[PDB]
Amino acid sequence: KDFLWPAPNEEQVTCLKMYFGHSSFKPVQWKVIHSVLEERRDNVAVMATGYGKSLCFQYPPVYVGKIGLVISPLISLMEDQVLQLKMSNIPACFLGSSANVLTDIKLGKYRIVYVTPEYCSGNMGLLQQLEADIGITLIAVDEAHCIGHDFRDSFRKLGSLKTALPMVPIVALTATASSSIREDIVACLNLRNPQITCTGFDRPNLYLEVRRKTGNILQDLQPFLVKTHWEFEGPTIIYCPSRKMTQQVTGELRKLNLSCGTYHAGMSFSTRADIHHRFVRDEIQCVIATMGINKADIRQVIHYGAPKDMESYYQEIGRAGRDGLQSSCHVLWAPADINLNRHLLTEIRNAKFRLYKLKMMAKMEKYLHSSRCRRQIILSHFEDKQVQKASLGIMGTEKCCDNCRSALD
Ligand SMILES: Nc1ncnc2c1ncn2[C@@H]1O[C@H](COP(=O)(O)OP(=O)(O)OP(O)(O)=S)[C@@H](O)[C@H]1O
Ligand SMILES: [Zn+2]
Repeated sequence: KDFLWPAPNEEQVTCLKMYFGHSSFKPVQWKVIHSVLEERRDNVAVMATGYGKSLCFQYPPVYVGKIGLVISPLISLMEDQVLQLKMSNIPACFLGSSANVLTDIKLGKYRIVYVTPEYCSGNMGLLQQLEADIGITLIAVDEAHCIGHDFRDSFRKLGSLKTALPMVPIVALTATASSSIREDIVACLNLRNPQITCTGFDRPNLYLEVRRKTGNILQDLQPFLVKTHWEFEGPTIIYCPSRKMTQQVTGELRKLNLSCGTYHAGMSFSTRADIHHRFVRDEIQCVIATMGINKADIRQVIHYGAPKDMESYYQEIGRAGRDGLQSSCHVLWAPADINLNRHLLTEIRNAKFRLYKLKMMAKMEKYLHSSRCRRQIILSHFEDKQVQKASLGIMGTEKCCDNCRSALD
């Protein structure tokens, strides 16, 4: 149910507004936050993209004014989150093998402390000292940050956190309902009677289509344009596989006077914040991207070129129709696309990582070539086997996907 129990009190709701700008907690967020704060319980939160997984670990230490330890091997992503938190008046730091920051962590100056798994393995005694002196509200581990080609490959070394900090709850975030992966998480992290919550993975308001490329950027994108200078039907994100393609597509759209912005990891935090703000305010109609985009009313997502893998594809299309209204997500691809080029995978000498990447690429290729319901493929991929009635209602209809629509011809 979407009934929050117990109800967030006045101190909790005003804190949420002051530090995060939100007026209410979402149901799965609240289940996790409450369990961490009141029950001090480990949690495995299976959360679909765009739900609000980050609040699960950022809010509790901010509310009690203690430390949330966020463990990830993605150093540049953590450095960027420090800056997002800074803009909300939440002090955060990255702690690594950091003389001026460790002294300040011991003084209570930081709410969120980002560390790599490598750092944790060598400094358990230091983390025990922080828990004894200040208190650690929670430890957060995101399974998705293992994109090192496995949760075990990325976080194997964390099988000592729970033994060093037995009373500190761990919140493990995952973007898949796979029982095998949940078992891998519980076992690797030594979770004690964890609370398991899941959001479900369908987004019924997204029409899914896959179409082959025609041999020219403007020729491929022309069908998405409506007359006025021509423009898209609504706010649109175009995902490209490389910074070069992002600039090529941007250059072509600008020949048609489309209002565009680019969004990639080569840009600074401040330049990305400006594009995001302008897209949110509808001062630009299209963002061409290669670090998410949160906007309520994205009406169209286009992957210009085959996506990398099902997980990133799903996260990317998930930015669409966050308001619940009808949106469309189209993949324009060709077998020669760089994300299906087996050469760089075939170059890997190691047998294990060459097999993992080849398996991911094969799953993506099978989805692109499929004549089956695209929605069912996605739901099955994320092992969301208990399909919701809403999903059964959308599937098979003209608004589900291109294959469902052509079966109705
Ligand atoms: N309680 C809330 N109410 C309204 N918005 C929220 C709430 N919690 C989080 N959000 C927003 O939801 C968006 C998604 O949250 P994130 O924790 O960044 O999840 P994410 O799956 O990494 O998002 P994407 O998919 O990468 S855009 C962010 O803009 C949050 O600010
Ligand atoms: Zn379908």
